[PDB]
Amino acid sequence: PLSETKCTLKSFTVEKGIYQTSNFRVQPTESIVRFPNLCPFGEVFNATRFASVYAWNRKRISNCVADYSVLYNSASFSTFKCYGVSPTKLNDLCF
Amino acid sequence: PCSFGGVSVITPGTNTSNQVAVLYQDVNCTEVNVFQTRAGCLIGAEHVNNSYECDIPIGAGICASYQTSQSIIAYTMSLGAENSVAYSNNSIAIPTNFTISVTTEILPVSMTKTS
Amino acid sequence: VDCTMYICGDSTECSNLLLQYGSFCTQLNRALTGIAVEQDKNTQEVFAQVKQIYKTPPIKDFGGFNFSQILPDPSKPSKRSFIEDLLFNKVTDLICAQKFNGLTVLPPLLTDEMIAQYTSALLAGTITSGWTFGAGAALQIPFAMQMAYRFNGIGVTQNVLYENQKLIANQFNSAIGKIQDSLSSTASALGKLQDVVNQNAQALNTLVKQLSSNFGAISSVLNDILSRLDKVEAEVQIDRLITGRLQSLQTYVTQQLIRAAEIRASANLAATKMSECVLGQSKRVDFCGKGYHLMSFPQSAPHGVVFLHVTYVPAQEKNFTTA
Amino acid sequence: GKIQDSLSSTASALGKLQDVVNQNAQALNTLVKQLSSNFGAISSVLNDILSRLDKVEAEVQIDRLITGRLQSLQTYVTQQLIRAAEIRASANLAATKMSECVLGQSKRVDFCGKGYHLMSFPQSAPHGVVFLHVTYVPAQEKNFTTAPAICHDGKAHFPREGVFVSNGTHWFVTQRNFYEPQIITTDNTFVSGNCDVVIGIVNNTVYDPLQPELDS
Ligand SMILES: *[C@@H]1O[C@H](CO)[C@@H](O)[C@H](O)[C@H]1NC(C)=O
Ligand SMILES: *[C@@H]1O[C@H](CO)[C@@H](O)[C@H](O)[C@H]1NC(C)=O
Ligand SMILES: *[C@@H]1O[C@H](CO)[C@@H](O)[C@H](O)[C@H]1NC(C)=O
Ligand SMILES: *[C@@H]1O[C@H](CO)[C@@H](O)[C@H](O)[C@H]1NC(C)=O
Ligand SMILES: *[C@@H]1O[C@H](CO)[C@@H](O)[C@H](O)[C@H]1NC(C)=O
Ligand SMILES: *[C@@H]1O[C@H](CO)[C@@H](O)[C@H](O)[C@H]1NC(C)=O
Ligand SMILES: *[C@@H]1O[C@H](CO)[C@@H](O)[C@H](O)[C@H]1NC(C)=O
Ligand SMILES: *[C@@H]1O[C@H](CO)[C@@H](O)[C@H](O)[C@H]1NC(C)=O
Ligand SMILES: *[C@@H]1O[C@H](CO)[C@@H](O)[C@H](O)[C@H]1NC(C)=O
Repeated sequence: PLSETKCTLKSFTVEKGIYQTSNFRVQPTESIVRFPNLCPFGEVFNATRFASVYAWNRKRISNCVADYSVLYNSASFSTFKCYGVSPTKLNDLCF
Repeated sequence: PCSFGGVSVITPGTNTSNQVAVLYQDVNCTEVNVFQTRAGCLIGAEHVNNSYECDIPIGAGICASYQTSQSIIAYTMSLGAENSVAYSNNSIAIPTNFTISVTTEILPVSMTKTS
Repeated sequence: VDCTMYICGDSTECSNLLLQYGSFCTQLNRALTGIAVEQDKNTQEVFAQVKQIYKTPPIKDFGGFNFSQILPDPSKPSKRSFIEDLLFNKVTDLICAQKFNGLTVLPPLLTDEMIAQYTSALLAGTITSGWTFGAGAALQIPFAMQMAYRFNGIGVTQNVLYENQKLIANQFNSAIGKIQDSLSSTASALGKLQDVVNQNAQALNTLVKQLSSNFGAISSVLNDILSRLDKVEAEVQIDRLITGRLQSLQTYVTQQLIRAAEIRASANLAATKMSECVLGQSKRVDFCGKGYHLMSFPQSAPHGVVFLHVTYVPAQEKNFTTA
Repeated sequence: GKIQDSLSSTASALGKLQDVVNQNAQALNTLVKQLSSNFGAISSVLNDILSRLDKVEAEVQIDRLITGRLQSLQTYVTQQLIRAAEIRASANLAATKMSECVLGQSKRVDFCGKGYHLMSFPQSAPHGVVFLHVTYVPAQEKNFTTAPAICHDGKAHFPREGVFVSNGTHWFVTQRNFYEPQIITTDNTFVSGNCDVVIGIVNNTVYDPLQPELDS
């Protein structure tokens, strides 16, 4: 903690008096992920009959778990992009 | 939140010593010769009951100086030396001798002009 | 303020970007430290002009002039004159909230109990030693023979006081009493102090609330933005946070600099009064307050100082043909 | 002679000046270093962004250079203005001291330094001024019984200037800031009131210049 003062002072002779050098923050020992089915992506993405855009089908989905892996492992999909949040990261951050 | 405040290196001039006393500001002496202050967790300066003139200002009256072998100390700064005027209803003290002192006083006037 | 920790909250992603703005982070600390240093220089210049700490004699006989109001209270744990307590109650969470994000409140070098020892000394020497303690070693002089001079200062021949002493005693004491209620019954007298404290706590609130603003960024939360937005694109986003926040510091810093420069001016005004008014007797009309000035009594107040100016105001007139 | 010894080894007494010169070159330095910062743009060299990319992209990047540098000026500039006023107030104080202290004699207390002020001698210094304040400081004191007044015939006698004192026997009136005892005569004292009112009046006999002058 002394040598840092010489860098802050920018002088091999640090004259008398107190110097603020750096700030110390305690490191977090470990991570807590405390989450509280299956989501029908085989029923949505392998579905047999999509309607048109004048009467598009909407399915409110909750209370299940995301299979976000095979979304990327599908790789038969022409145009797949995620706005704001990146798709690969969205594996664990949830909704 | 973290203790924060800031690390502060209390040192006599490097010319005198290479020894320093670290002050952790506004923290508890856990998460770190240790002493607890008003201003934070101080390390490497022996607490001294003897109250002397404030020398290296730290915080909340704590002032450090190098002298006693030697070690950086920390002590409650004495504001001034103490006096009690000896005062009565008719007691007066009139100076019989005096000095003429020349006290330098220094002030900026201008600063380096730039464009 | 911790510039790195404030702008980028516990995130290296943001922290690395900050390096690309160079010395902004450091020069802010260099700026605020300049303030923070001279604050304890202000309090140093004002209060401690006296070489020694004088203390009042054990027994008080001033000729009728009650001083128990303004002198340190021997029965308080922190010895502060009865009046000063009225002040510390008026002036006044923000305790750790600011301290979350790297907004720190450093302790003033001089504890309030110390400030009350100075303003005891200055007030102890003023009473016993007259004005001479500012010019050298204090000289005990009978207080009633002090006030004979302070009349000669204002042109009233001393034979007025030696004859009117008892009367002047009561007028003094009864004047001191009303100073209590002047403070006690109205909370707006301290507005000057109260405004300073508020404006400081004001900008801090504003400075904090700036953390929650989007600044054009998708989210105000830096950790959430780093976690969800893709590193390639999220870079541009965090700029709008940094550019926004980093600017928002310079706004706050510049305010403090300007505001401190006002206090720096007000501090000298005190240090001028403290030297001229308290320690000496002022010939400057209405510098010490309306009327011919006799003496002044400093009193500490939070992040401030309060003077009690004892002044001489004539009263009753008699029309008289002159030549 | 003490002054010249002090300066001979004192670097600190000029700290006020040395700080001012520093802080400018400081912000001047920092102003320069800001020319080396990316500010988010791909490089801090102006041309090296150009020759790397086709200009319609450079128009975008050079923003983050300009937006950066332009800011860094307004930081530095707004500093100087604030710092200028700081010197500005100090310059006003110097004019006040130069005017009052040197060209006058300042009745103000501790404006010209501790002690009663006699005169000041200004001395130039780089970007500043240095006054040598010659001040009159009393030294040796003697405890002395005093009285605010002296009865003579029942009239009260008060000093014109100074105060009645006594070693322990003979009442002397003396000037205040120096001990110069003198026997008490009407030329020293004026008459007001009578012996009842004053608190602390003593008895004593105020010698008369005139009475002996008569006797022959
Ligand atoms: C250190 O300071 C002393 C005076 O206290 C001086 O005599 C000596 O030359 C200094 N040494 C250095 C390394 O500057
Ligand atoms: C923290 O500081 C407080 C006040 O000094 C003290 O009472 C406490 O024991 C310290 N340790 C803990 C538990 O935080
Ligand atoms: C100094 O003060 C501390 C306060 O805890 C006390 O414990 C210690 O005994 C004191 N030492 C002396 C010698 O006064
Ligand atoms: C001061 O007053 C007290 C109480 O009246 C008295 O006893 C004492 O002798 C007085 N001292 C002088 C020297 O006036
Ligand atoms: C005052 O002290 C000085 C010390 O040198 C001495 O020379 C001087 O004579 C003293 N005062 C008088 C009036 O003699
Ligand atoms: C001063 O006023 C207080 C009010 O309580 C009183 O107790 C005290 O005796 C007074 N002192 C003098 C000297 O009048
Ligand atoms: C002096 O006379 C004027 C005019 O009559 C009057 O207004 C004023 O009040 C008088 N003042 C005194 C001292 O009586
Ligand atoms: C006067 O007497 C008091 C008694 O305590 C002493 O402290 C003080 O120094 C004396 N002053 C002079 C001028 O001798
Ligand atoms: C002073 O002299 C008078 C007589 O002229 C005498 O009555 C008095 O007691 C003496 N002492 C005082 C206190 O004046």
